[PDB]
Amino acid sequence: RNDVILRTTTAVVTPIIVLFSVQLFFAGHYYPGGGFIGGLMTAGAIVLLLLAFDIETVRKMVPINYKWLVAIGLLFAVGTGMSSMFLDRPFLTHAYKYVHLPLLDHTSLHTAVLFDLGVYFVVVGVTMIIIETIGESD
Amino acid sequence: MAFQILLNVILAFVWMFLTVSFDGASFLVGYMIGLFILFILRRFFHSRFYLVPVFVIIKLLFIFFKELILSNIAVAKVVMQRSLTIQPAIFALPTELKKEWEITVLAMLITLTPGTLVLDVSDDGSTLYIHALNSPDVHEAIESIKQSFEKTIMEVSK
Amino acid sequence: MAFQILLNVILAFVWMFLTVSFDGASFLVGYMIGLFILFILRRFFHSRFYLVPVFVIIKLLFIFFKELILSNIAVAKVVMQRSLTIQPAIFALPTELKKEWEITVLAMLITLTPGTLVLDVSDDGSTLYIHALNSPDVHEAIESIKQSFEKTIMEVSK
Amino acid sequence: MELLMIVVIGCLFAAATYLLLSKSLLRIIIGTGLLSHGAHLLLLTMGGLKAGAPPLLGEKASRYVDPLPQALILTAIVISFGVTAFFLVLAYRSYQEIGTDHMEGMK
Amino acid sequence: MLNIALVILSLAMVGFLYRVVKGPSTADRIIALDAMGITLAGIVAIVSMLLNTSAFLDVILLIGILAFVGTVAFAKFLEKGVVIERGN
Amino acid sequence: IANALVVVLILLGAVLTLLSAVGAIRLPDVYTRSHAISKSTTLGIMCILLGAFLHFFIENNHFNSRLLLGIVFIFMTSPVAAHLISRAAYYANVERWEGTVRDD
Amino acid sequence: SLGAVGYAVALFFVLFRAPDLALTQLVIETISVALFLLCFYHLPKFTQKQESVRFHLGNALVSLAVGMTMSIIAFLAYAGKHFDSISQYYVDNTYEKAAGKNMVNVILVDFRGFDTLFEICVLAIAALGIYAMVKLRLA
Amino acid sequence: MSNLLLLPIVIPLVTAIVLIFFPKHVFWQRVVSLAATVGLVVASGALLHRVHTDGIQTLNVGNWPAPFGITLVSDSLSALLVLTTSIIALACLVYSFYAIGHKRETFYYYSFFQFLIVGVNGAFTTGDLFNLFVFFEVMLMSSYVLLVLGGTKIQLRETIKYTLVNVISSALFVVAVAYLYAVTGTLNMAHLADRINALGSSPILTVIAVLFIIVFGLKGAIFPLYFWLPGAYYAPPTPVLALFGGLLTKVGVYSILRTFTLLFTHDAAYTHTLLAWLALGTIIIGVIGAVAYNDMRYIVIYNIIAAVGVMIFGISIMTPESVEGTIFYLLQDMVMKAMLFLFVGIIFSITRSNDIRSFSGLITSYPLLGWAFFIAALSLAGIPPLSGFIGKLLIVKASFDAQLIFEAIVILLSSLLVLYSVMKIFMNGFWGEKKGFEQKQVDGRLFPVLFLLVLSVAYGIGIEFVRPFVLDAVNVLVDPSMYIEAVLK
Ligand SMILES: [K+]
Ligand SMILES: [K+]
Repeated sequence: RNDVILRTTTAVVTPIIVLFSVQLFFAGHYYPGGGFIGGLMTAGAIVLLLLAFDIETVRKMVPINYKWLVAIGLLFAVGTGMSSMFLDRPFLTHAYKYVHLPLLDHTSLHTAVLFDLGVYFVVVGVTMIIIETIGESD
Repeated sequence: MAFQILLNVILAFVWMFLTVSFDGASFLVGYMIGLFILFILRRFFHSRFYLVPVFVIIKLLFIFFKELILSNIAVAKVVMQRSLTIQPAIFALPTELKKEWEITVLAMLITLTPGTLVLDVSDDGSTLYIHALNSPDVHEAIESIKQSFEKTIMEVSK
Repeated sequence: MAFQILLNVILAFVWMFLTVSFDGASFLVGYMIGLFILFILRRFFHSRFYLVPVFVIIKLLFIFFKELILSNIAVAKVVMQRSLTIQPAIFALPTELKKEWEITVLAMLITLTPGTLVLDVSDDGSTLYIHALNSPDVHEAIESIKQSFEKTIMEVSK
Repeated sequence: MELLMIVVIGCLFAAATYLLLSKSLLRIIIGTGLLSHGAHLLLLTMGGLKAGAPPLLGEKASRYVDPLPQALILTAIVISFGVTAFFLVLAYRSYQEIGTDHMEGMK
Repeated sequence: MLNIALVILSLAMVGFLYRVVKGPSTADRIIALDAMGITLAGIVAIVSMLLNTSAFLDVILLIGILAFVGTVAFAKFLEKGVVIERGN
Repeated sequence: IANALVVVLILLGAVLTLLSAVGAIRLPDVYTRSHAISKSTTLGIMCILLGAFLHFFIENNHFNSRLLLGIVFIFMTSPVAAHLISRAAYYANVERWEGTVRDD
Repeated sequence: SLGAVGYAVALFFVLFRAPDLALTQLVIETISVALFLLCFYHLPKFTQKQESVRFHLGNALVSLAVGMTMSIIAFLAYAGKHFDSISQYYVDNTYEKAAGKNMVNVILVDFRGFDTLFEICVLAIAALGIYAMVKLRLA
Repeated sequence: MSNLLLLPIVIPLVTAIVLIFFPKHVFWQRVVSLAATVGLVVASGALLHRVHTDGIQTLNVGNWPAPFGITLVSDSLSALLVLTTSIIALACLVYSFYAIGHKRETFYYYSFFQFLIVGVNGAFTTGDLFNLFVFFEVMLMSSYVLLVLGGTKIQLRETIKYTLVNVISSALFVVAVAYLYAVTGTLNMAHLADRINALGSSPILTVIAVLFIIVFGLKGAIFPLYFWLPGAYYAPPTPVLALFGGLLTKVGVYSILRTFTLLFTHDAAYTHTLLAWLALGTIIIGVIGAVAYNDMRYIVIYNIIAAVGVMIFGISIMTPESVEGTIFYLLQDMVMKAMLFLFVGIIFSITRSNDIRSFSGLITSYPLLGWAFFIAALSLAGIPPLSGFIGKLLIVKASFDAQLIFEAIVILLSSLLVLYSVMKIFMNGFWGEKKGFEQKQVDGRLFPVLFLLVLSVAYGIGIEFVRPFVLDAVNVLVDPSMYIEAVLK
């Protein structure tokens, strides 16, 4: 009952789903897409990995628990609002921000994208919590 | 076969670093020079000078497109025909192919062939069952076609 | 180990093609995305997730530079010393290294080690003779050093 | 065109209401789904359906479709999906522990 | 023109719907739903050519990936119970 | 729209999808329908997407790579879908329309 | 059929010029139909019997009254007197004041982003509640 | 600075998020939730002093102007409701420390608590209808999970019932927002209030106002929309039930209040006579159910229904004395119903039974609890040194001043019947000889109930302290011109 064809087409189909979800996420402010559909299809790529494999194997391949993901994404959205609050502005004012981690020095981005990033992480986490909670119930 | 391609890419990097200009034209010039240099040094590598796998995977892409068009013309002349004429079959075929990548590209090629459809690759990687749409029409000629297909798949992997 | 690097490069190409901008910044973005994707798909490959060979060849480069400096400090304190003190030796060492590339990088590392010089790697790929400059000083400690060196060479190639 | 959308959301409302008033629980959740579809189509219809470009400023058209009702619908869609997934897992739990589907028999 | 292709795809979707209504086994209904989704992707492509907008191609690749994931899920369901196995 | 190739690609993909539908109706077994549906609607949808790709590439000068990745994805994924449904039907001890010489 | 209703509502969203709604609608209907099929195949095999929808006359009268009532309120509301809208500001200041060309997403995260935070909260509560219902079995 | 208005919303929210990380560490769950609830009470008191000193507090969320972004508005009534919510939440949280077992609070209990108080606190301060929708679903989703958590058969069944009803009412609020957007074109309270007052002679506004009555009366149980509430509140455990009875039905009452004092003012005669008859039916249903049952939880449930009916009848008169009376009665009734559910929980803990006919003689073993329940019963009825007197006094006076004799007599007889129900509990349970129970020392959980009782007694004594807040609340409710010139600057 070897699923060699299913596993190999999963291995070559999962990267284009992941690139498609990341491209949906990054192009949200200018074209259709956003954190919602990008998070749902990142979860769909992990769903395809769940369909090709076990439930312990996929958490071995992707070593995340998703409850911390939904908590940290909620933290990103609220912290974007708080960083808006401190500088004599109302909550979620959304000015620009430089990130030099150092990665690609002084990357100037609009802070609505980190709000979208919180949306992204909570959508991925919620969908995966639902699916792998139902899966191992028995 | 990928190590030679990576080695040609990094020799193009060394050529771009040997001058002080960084541009795609210098990358193509350095890639051509590295192609000549790897042609000189074919003895040390083990698999193959890397252009032959590139040309035969281009051959497999063209075989995919051509067998797709031929398969849909065959289905076109089966469906618009009076539909009492077909004769089904399910048959086995032995296999010499070992890795699961060549087995699935053989299966994906032979699915898209006119008159055939895969079901039950065996548990052992030793036989493949397949559903023929027309039994007396394509059962030995298309077996020669799939022998040529798996011959080309064998000579991809040397 | 090179197939994964080539696969990351062509996934960065697919990322640059998925948008309509062609620039090195988008290439680095696509390379990071492909690094994450190949970290997801580590199960299908056979050797190793490819960052560990990159870090250990950086480790071998640093070992080359450090053993070069230590070797020249050792020769500095041998030559300016009154030259009646050294004790020569030639000795064998067994070898588990199979391919000639790891054998020659072992030989090029252990030549450049303080107090050693290679002559007569055997016809069989099983033992290596070596000329020690100081016999009682470095004959078992430097043997532990070369055991650590060939251990690092073994964990380069998994 | 709004008249046709009104006379089809009315049929969605009538169907949802008829499935909610039934004896089995899965029919009730199907009616919940149809009621959600009717409400979301009603938001889109009452926002207006006059022809213009999709809400994207790259397309430089003279007039655009209204951007507000689409955002309100997308909010309502994700909220309705959360409640629907919860209520489906709840129905699964009640099938597992109680052992019946009859809604009138639930006492 | 484009309206002719929409009529032809609409009648094709009606044909796949006739196969999803009847057909004794479940597998006929599954393949009919798969082809019906792919035909829906074609309808979205042609109506995007009609509306003269490039704003719906993500819908097309989305319909493709959703159809593949749903069909492999239900094909796993017909084979020996679960769609998601338990850990060893 | 003004191109002969674009129009003939769109109409050929549409007609070939309708051929997939009448093959879904008329063929007697699950496996023959797998043949017809798989190959014919795969090539039909790729012809339609190539036509739409060429239309937006010509009369708008906009290179849309999402259509090309859709074509590659559908080509990769619809025959393996037909393979999985056909293996799922065969393992369910389902056989129709006068089985010939067939082995297990 | 509920699935077909969902995918055709997505096709309405395509046809009424709403791309984001179509994308999210397609994915959410596929997940929800998978959850309905989860809920179907674990029905208890006793007292199941697969029986049709029982016809009661009062249910049909109430349902037709509900549908025609909300239809006629929608027609009366849509076709009366009116003030126009406030979306000229959003099509005039999505790019001049915010950083965006999309307008559904800029409304969702910048102009009215205060209520997107709490739908994220609703999804979080839903996932945590599903986990809590499945795992906690004190009885 | 000006973000003080968000501190009732932001403080529990953050808290709920950081309670997700450590489920198995119940001690730190208790410590963090307790400290954050105390900070919530302090921040709500600071907000109430802020809205008392200078005017009504309006905050645009972005830097966007008043029609076009989300605006949060805190007037004096919303600040009073936030402070009352904070006090009830603190008392229910300490009762939750003593009452909820270990297994239920390893599984995210305090997170769901904090999300419920997020939902109610966000619902009392908002200036948009659709944002109010979103806060209703935050509140309702957390209430679904708090109702079902634990997973016995009873709370499974009535979670199915409660969830079904609230899904239907959520869809109805969606279609009401859709109709009103098609008529007006805006979504914030103040600007659509201005637009409705610019075309106030249209019948469709009356139809949509009646639809909002139906939605918000599905939220807070009015006749004939009450039918979900007895079984749904018979299901949950005791501090969850105290949260539900204190908070959930009273935000529908506030939404009716804001709707008919802000939005729909033209053609007032039809809407107010509809509210009057629905309120009379609600009072009659509540007192019939309170008389009928010999079960403690059902008695307190139908007292919730009766008090909601009295508040709606106070809303149905557009006089400032009736509005003042229903604000006083609203605050004390939130506090009092939370108190009475905590009493019922302590008595059930002692007796291992909920039937009044099963046990007697609790004064001889639990005197402090007995006389505390006696004072709680007399304060529920409306005896003048206690809390709920001045509210129904002003309601009765405003109904007599508008020539409604029969309805005022209905209010007074309802007060009599609710007194009879709670004193039936006291006289059959506490008095008599000892037969029903076994001596068991209670501990700890009696003290939040005593804290609520002391605050209710001090509320009844000190009306002159707590009145000028209610006077500014009345001055902004019967004049929405100050509301719409505060927001639309
Ligand atoms: K809805
Ligand atoms: K919908």
